[PDB]
Amino acid sequence: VERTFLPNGNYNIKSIFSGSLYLNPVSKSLTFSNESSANNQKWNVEYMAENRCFKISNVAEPNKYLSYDNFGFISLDSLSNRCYWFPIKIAVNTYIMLSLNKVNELDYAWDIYDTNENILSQPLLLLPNFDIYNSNQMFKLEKI
Amino acid sequence: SLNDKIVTISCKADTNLFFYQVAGNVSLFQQTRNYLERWRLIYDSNKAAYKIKSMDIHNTNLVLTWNAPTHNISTQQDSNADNQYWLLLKDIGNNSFIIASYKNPNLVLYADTVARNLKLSTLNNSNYIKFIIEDYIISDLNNFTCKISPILDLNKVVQQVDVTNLNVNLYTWDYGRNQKWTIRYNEEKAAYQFFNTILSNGVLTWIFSNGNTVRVSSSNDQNNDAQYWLINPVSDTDETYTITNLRDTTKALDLYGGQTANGTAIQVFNYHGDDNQKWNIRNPP
Amino acid sequence: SLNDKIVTISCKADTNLFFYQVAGNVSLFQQTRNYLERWRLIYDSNKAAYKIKSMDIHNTNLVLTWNAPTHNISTQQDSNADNQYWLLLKDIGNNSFIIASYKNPNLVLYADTVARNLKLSTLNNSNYIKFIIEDYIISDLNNFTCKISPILDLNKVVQQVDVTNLNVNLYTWDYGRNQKWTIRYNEEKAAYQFFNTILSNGVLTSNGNTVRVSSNNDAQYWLINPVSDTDETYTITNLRDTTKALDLYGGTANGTAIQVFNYHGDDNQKWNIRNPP
Ligand SMILES: OC[C@H]1O[C@@H](O[C@@H]2[C@@H](CO)O[C@](O)(CO)[C@H]2O)[C@H](O)[C@@H](O)[C@H]1O
Ligand SMILES: OC[C@H]1O[C@@H](O[C@@H]2[C@@H](CO)O[C@](O)(CO)[C@H]2O)[C@H](O)[C@@H](O)[C@H]1O
Repeated sequence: VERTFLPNGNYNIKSIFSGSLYLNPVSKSLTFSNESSANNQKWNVEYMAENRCFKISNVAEPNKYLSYDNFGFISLDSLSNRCYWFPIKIAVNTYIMLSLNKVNELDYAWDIYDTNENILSQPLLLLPNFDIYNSNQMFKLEKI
Repeated sequence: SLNDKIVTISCKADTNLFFYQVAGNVSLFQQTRNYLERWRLIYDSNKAAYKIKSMDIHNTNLVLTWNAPTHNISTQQDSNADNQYWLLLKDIGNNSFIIASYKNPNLVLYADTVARNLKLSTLNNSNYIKFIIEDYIISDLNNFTCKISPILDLNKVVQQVDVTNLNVNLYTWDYGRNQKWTIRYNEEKAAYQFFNTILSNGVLTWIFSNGNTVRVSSSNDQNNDAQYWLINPVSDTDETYTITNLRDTTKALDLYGGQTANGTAIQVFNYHGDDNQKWNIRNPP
Repeated sequence: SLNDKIVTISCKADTNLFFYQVAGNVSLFQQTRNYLERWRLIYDSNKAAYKIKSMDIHNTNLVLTWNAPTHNISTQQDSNADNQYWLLLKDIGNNSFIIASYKNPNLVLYADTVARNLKLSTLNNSNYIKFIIEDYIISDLNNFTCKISPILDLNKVVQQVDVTNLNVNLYTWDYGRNQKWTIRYNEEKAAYQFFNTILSNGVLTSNGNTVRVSSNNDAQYWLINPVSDTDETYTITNLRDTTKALDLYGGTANGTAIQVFNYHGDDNQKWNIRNPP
């Protein structure tokens, strides 16, 4: 029963900088790594209707959620209001991911730092959002 | 060390663009050598941050403000707000500053060199988030080609006599290159040289081998403190300075006898701060 | 200006904790006054950033490394990589430094004082991202209480004669407070003072050469500079006349004079500065 623009289910998560790099945890950080065809690159995306937001859990550790910590990193953790995400759909499969809650009284979003479009070994951070044009804040959700 | 200093702020990405202010609007603009591009740094020890106050002469209470929640920058009435404070982080080795918002240090000032204005940004390794902060006097005088007139007669100038005769005297402005000087600031020494524009390497010099005599000589020498000068503004004036020598700062560049005739010697003399030791450094018209 | 300087790095959030490294592990640890807390800053002028290299005598090629994408900071073999370069941002308010990764300048070093190690944070206003970087000599000598022994005779030391008597001579080591000196550094004067621990406000310092104690006086400040390939031996030169060096008139026997005398390379002008046992 679809309530919104992005159906419930399992997804791969990519940065627009690379069609071949895939979101997964490495230690306590999140990063984009070579295709593993493993469950830790698979993400369960679930709409929460009361909130109009999304929870995103890892298939390998189904009770851990994409959340954020007090040092500016995206994280994998137990359920809390930090696990709620407000996507903005800007193209086919392309989204900006805002924390539901205002942080430091601004919109904050997933942000991956790049070096001439290279993101290898970068952690996914939570940084301020101002508009829909920041290449570093654009991510693909692919169903599979 | 930076509290209460009046400075220019320009872009590492484009050193010809300066923070420019008028009627609440901040933009990036060519050098003006005037108050539209001057800012007072005001330190708060508790916050450990600075306000950046415009030296606008009409609106006297304007400070660099982050227009949260946008990424825009303006000047607004100072209310001591957290969005009116900034961390001045000096990138050592790069002689440049990253300027972060105290309200939110995740965000720093970013020079849009094509739009010619400022915004807030997350960090990166580009020169677009790096700024050059400089004493406004140094900023104004460094690489400035000027004439130097005594305030007893502003129709006269300090000149080298010609390319081969290096003596320095007072004459009626005749627009010749022998009567123009380009000022350059040396940061290793915190002092200036005056290069006469009729030569490549000629600099205004105290001939400490001949008492008070002043002449132009080559810069081909290793290091001579006599070649270098301190330039200090006289209060209440836009273009008036006292010029003292690096070797011995009690020695001030001086017009002989406060005499205003053609030929009158320009020499150094013990600083008394009388009118004959005050100098107008100006644009050539 | 900082390229190739050997420095200690300590925490503004806790000024008793210093960057410490052993065998690839970086931690926050109390003052050691030794190579384990000493780092060489190496400037790459093209990146406008710095390698921070441990002065470990056993493994000489280790540098501070962010184990991207993790939260962990360690020391690895220098391979000149992006995760081994740091932006040194001096906060002009505080005389502290923020140390940001060249690989990701949004991330800066964060002192976890509870766990006594380093992690990473985005920029904020906390002291946990602020660091004090100081020339290692200054770091070791500042607020250090020491005995001062000549290279000629270790078992003897420089002293104020008595609380009543401000004169200064050479005497055998007896652990008296008149034989001990608290070194304080003055940033403005870029130089040192020696407080004698018998007095509150008496320091080492018009009668030519002789050296005495008293309450501008540029002559009372000094410059300590080390001598190559030693741990604790130094020269001490006077601020009002840098030509001057601390001299042992003779030496070697008791009561021998300690005076001002023009600098020479000789062993009577080299002084061991140690912790009192
Ligand atoms: O070495 C030349 C100096 O001439 C002085 O002018 C004299 C002052 C006395 O100092 O009074 C006069 O007698 C005129 O009333 C001058 O002979 C200048 O004041 C010095 O600046 C200096 O140029
Ligand atoms: O002012 C005392 C000085 O005593 C010197 O020792 C003399 C050297 C010459 O410099 O040679 C002697 O004659 C002994 O062979 C000494 O009289 C010290 O070298 C100086 O450091 C100084 O203490």
